[PDB]
Amino acid sequence: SLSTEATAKIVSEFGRDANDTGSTEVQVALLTAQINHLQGHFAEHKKDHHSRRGLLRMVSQRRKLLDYLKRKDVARYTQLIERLGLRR
Amino acid sequence: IKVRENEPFDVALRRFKRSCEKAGVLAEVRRREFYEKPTTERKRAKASAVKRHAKKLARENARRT
Amino acid sequence: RKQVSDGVAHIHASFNNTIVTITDRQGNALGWATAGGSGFRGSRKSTPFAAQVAAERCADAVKEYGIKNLEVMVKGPGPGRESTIRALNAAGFRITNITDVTPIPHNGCRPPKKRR
Amino acid sequence: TPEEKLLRAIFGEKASDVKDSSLRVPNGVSGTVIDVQVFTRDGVEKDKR
Amino acid sequence: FCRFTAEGVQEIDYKDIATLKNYITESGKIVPSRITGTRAKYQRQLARAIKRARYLSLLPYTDRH
Amino acid sequence: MRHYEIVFMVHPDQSEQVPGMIERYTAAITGAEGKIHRLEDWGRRQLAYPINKLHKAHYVLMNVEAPQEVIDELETTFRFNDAVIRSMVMRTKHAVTEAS
RNA sequence: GCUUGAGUCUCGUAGAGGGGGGUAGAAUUCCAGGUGUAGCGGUGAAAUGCGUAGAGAUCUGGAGGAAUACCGGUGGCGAAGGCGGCCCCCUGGACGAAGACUGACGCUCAGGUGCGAAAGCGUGGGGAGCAAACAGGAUUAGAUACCCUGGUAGUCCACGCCGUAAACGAUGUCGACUUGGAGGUUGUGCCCUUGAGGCGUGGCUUCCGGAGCUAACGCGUUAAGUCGACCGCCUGGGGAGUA
Repeated sequence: SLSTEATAKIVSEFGRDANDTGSTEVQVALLTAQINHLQGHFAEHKKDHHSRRGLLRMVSQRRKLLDYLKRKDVARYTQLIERLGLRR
Repeated sequence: IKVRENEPFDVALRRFKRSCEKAGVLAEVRRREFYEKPTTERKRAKASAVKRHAKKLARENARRT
Repeated sequence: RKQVSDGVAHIHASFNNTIVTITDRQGNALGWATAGGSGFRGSRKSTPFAAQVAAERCADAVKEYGIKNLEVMVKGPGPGRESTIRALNAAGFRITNITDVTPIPHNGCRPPKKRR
Repeated sequence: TPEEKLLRAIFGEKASDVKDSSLRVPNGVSGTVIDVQVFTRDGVEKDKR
Repeated sequence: FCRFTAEGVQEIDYKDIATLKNYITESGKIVPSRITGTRAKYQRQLARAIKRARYLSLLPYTDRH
Repeated sequence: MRHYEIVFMVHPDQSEQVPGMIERYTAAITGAEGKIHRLEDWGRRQLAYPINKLHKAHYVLMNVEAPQEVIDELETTFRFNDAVIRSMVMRTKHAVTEAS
């Protein structure tokens, strides 16, 4: 669900400001943190087929801004996945 | 459900019965459910109910005879 | 008998059957009569006139017990309920309270399919 | 009034039917209220007063 | 036209039944939204009040058994 | 932390040995970090419909701000108490103090 | 490199959206106990059957399996299909006031993957109501059809397979543009929200119509209208959407 208490901290760490959240290393880690906490949802009960398209949504979009950071700064791309760890 | 009225009646008088619900339970419990009717009749029914009001506004314009 | 003045006339009128039933204040059927037991086998089983004769066939030998002020709890909304309730009120009684105790659940199981 | 009815027909009882038509100091007086003696509803008592 | 769910701000709880005995019929039924004129949303919100009143025995399911 | 409007009814039998439990339950909220908004004991108000055995139960209201993991243990205790026959809670964010 | 495209974050909103489990009220069948009748069901009419080995009905109690009333709203969610009591755990999609940014990061798509009501089958539970196969009385020139009395697969839940439909406002998806109103449903900004109002801004959906199109009926801001992008399909019917 990506708690607000954690979102403002990720933007606090990765982002260089409290509110400069429209940048690459923010929207990716944010959506990655959604998955990282979403474990508890797609682990137990399992049969959430409608919630599957919700996953579809956020995971693919994440791979879209990474899809752009790759064409721009490969130094920060390998650095982003290196700090948090969102490739694997 | 239950009507009393001590003694100024001299009649069965099912007034409050029919004022509460009475038949509203029988109409749904006598025959089979039929998973389809709700959809059907909730829609068809109220659509026609709206038409009466629509009739109210469209019948007063001309009619000059 | 039984030393009772308050009786309970349970009336179950579904389709082709109308049963008047004065019971004890509990529900001890002290006597009843069907419109189909009073003759009229067939389409007449679904006729309020047979129903009023039923009201009478069930209004006799009840003041032998001693009922005057009685309850008329109907659990059968049929074609009578005038032809018969007003019949007990015509037999000489004073129905303290006319009741309609329809059991009301939030729609549960399924009843038979019919008339089609 | 038309737009106010039904409230005092369902909601409660004395939540609207009553209004305020108090009494005030006659023009020409500038002093201090001193003594006050009041009396209540015989048989069927008033409020807290 | 009522100062219940329009001017009466913030969800009407079922605790004060000195007003809910006006919404149910003296038996246990609910009064339609076309009778006591209230916006369908809050008639469902009052449906939440009456529902929990039926879960905490303040407003039964029906009068008697 | 979380708002739960705990309304419960016990037996008119426990109508006298429950105020002592009033001390129990809210003292446990004190021992679980939580503030109570409205501690009320109205009396043994007449119920709507008879609950299996007797009519007229003893209502007592709390409306307390406590963790959900605590009211979870709490409703368990209510449900596993010979006094309480019914006890339900509401959802967070909103709170009352009138209840009348 | 810059933004009117897409999208994210901050703060919020309503619900038959879904999955796993539990709970509440009451009821049909059946069982037992108190009472009692000679009839009950049903049909245009009749009848097999049941019953005096006391049925149907009435009162109280109980074990199973399954289904959610009034509120209900061509209303709501969704790709589609489909889906109504409530609560608990978790989560998504749709949308909006006022701003900060990456700066076209966007759309669609054969082979392919995934979803796929209902039903049939393999397996472990299962049986109240109903019901393929079948038996019986008849309307009839006959009944393996309409009715009725029983009853097995099934209906329900979980794991897989066939990967099928009127899976149809029959109208593919995305963006832009083109006079409105009565409505329904869900938010918000501004003004004396003093009150259930007024003026704008989005999604979904119905009806009456203009420009336009069409064989015509009619669709009509959710278009069968005007363009661009992407995909499947047709060349008379039958044969056959079959081997």
